[PDB]
Amino acid sequence: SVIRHFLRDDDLSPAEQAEVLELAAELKKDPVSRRPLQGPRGVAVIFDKNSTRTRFSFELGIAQLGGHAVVVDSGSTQLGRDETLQDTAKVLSRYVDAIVWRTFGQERLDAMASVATVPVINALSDEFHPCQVLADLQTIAERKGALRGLRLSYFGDGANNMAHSLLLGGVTAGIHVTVAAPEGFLPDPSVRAAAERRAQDTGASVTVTADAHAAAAGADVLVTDTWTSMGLDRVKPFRPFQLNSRLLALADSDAIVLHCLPAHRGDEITDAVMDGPASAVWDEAENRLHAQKALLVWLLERS
Amino acid sequence: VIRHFLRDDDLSPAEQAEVLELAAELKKDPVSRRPLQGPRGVAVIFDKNSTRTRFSFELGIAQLGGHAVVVDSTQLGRDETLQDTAKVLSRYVDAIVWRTFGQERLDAMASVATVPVINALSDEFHPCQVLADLQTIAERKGALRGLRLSYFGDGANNMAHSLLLGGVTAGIHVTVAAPEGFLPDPSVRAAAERRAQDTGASVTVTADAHAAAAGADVLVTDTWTSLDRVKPFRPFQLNSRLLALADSDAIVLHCLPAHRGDEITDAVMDGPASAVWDEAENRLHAQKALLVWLLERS
Amino acid sequence: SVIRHFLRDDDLSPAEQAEVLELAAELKKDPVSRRPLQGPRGVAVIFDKNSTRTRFSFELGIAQLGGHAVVVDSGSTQLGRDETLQDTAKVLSRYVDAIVWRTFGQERLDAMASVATVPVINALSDEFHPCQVLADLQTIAERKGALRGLRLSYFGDGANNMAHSLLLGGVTAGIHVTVAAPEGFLPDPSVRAAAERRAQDTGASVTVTADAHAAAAGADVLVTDTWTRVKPFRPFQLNSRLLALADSDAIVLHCLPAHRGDEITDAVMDGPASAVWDEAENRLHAQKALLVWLLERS
Repeated sequence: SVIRHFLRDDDLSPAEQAEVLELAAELKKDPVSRRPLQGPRGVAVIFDKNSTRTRFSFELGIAQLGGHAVVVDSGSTQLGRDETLQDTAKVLSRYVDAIVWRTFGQERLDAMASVATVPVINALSDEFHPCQVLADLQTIAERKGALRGLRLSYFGDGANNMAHSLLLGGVTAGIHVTVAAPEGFLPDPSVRAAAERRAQDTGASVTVTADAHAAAAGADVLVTDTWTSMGLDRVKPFRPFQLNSRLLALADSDAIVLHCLPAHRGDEITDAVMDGPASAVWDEAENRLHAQKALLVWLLERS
Repeated sequence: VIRHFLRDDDLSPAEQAEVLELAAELKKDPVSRRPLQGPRGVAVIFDKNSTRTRFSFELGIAQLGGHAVVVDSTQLGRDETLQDTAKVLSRYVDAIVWRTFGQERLDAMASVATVPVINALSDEFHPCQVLADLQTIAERKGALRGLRLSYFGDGANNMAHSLLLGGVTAGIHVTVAAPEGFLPDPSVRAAAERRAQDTGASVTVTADAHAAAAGADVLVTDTWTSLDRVKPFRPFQLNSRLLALADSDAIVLHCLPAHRGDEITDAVMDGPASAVWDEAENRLHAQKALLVWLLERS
Repeated sequence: SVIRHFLRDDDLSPAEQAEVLELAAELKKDPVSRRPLQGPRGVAVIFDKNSTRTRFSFELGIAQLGGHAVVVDSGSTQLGRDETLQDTAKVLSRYVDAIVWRTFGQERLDAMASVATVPVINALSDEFHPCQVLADLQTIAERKGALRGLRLSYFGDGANNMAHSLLLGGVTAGIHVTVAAPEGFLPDPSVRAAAERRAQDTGASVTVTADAHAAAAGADVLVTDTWTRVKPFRPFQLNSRLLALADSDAIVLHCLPAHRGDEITDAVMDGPASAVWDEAENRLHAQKALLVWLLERS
């Protein structure tokens, strides 16, 4: 068997993504029914930059698969510093059955996956956040049923990891994806091109616009994210793209709202939207647990 | 209907007795209760690290079948509202154990979270330590009601407050001996006096260490702080002279860490009256009992 | 029972070391067949300086014995600062069944072992790396069989923890150990004397030389380690020319991380003589065997 990895959303085909999302629903119903890591077998969970919420979901999910997560956070040097990435992959492959890694550049994830003899999962990177989008898709399916043909609009910084993963993971699910963002913060054209190509296979589509009202019109799902990872109002370009009540009122009447969290209330999203009946952000956060477990189960049995 | 444990008197006298009975049962049979089998998660969050709090809660949770997710010292409230954090945590874990500074943050967390919240240690109270202390006293002396306990040193800190509230809840006559600038918060002292009326207990605050030692069944101290700035406390040192004024079978407690030569001497801490190591062990058993009890009422 | 510790390689007798290494092979074959820590019981894994590869091997090994590792990284209050190491050891002994510690000076390990009522294990220290050498010996045995009478040569910094442990652990196994190192980086004289005395009981021997080529001739095993002060060590590089002077079926060991191009070349590291990846894996099995063995004697 070829060792399978999950570094970006389109690493799964449409049929494979459906398998993972079905497993995510099964594991939400029966969270300790799959024990591929019984022993326990180990899974490495490595953070080049800390993300506490990413750690809750993986550390508990791995335990519920019977395994033991070995968590390495930023306070432990950095992978690649005092020995080669390739040497690190070879040793980790002797201790664990999968490697979950939060890092920056995609080329590091690619290099890890090409040498490691166990599955590598992108927990969060500069370019993609594919585990979050699996959780988003599970949440949408819970609220609306079939994903094919839904219209999803993302608002704010369209150049970030969530914009890229909503494009790739969304069109893989057959969802018509719109990114609404100011012209200096648009999807990477290579990512957009890959999303357009995948969308041809699923009947989906890709739209990029700087007109937030047009992007909201008739949408089934509205998504946003913090505008920056960290005087001058540097986020001024994004404020017209705030997910507020006026924007939500332009979408379909049964539309839902997603936000990967943490939220900066009053910036990219308002209290009224976050706390209103369209919000699915709390189920979405919970589904990180289930969708990541499903991904691990699926990768381990193909690898 | 979700119960929390933020300060000692959050348990009634009857409820405290239930938790302490469970603590003795779990010490005998440490893996006999598995309410967190799965594993289910419990959050263990430190705004400031504590090694003994980490060992006792992390292993206790594991022995209940659970998995502790331990978060060390971005601080809660900085990247998102405490209320948003409380909602996300409630989807991931069955209880939240939190070491933080101000009591108002614990109150805020408990008012929003839909799972039990436990104060692992705060500026104002250390109620899990006092559960361990009460378990230790009971196994050395039997019935708690009517015992005389004196605490010495900094009478304004979390241990003084919790020994007052938790002690009188158990029916113990509690004395705090401290210099006048370091006495119990009057609101806490009043709450302990009111609770003592239900249990036959009493509250005494004094600056006379020798009077407080006389007739005591249990002597307790704690580090004085967390130029001799601690000079005010040195007359309140728990030493052999002070111990010799107490009952001949008195025992000595100290929440740890100890600064030997300051609040307690080597001779007392390593001598036959010391119960400090059993007391430390009982952090594990008493906190396990508390979690079992809160989980079944929530 | 006498509580057994493992702070340096000669804390095991020759017969005891053979028992641990036999157990390591058994546990490599059947990794979850021994569950002395079921419950879970706890094991402390404490780092004064982080070592992620020590963390992986111990944390998963403890889990595979059925236990729960409580892992403490650097950046909490360094042990010894807010209470004595002895007090820390006495409290840890009430929470866990063994203490695994990566620290600096040997006197710190001695301090905890002096009062602990559970086994204390040196995970890695300034003076010794005895768990790595157990893994090394397991690796050598599974490729070459009987250890007595083999020839092992270590190259480079002969004053560091690996040189010391290869001396002590090697002669305990009956191996003729050579340290090839430059002046100013030679073994500590008390360690050298202890290894010479232990070699008398096993038929082993100790050689210390600046002649790297002579040290390679006839060797079954060539070992090196990071040099960190680079100029003195260049003649001791483990390169293809040096390896060719050894036995035709010699194997190469290196406690990771390797600095390729410095103490070892890519050709050696990635060639057919390299046993470094099996060596790293065997930290898991050898440490699990050590824990099983210490627990059942303590």
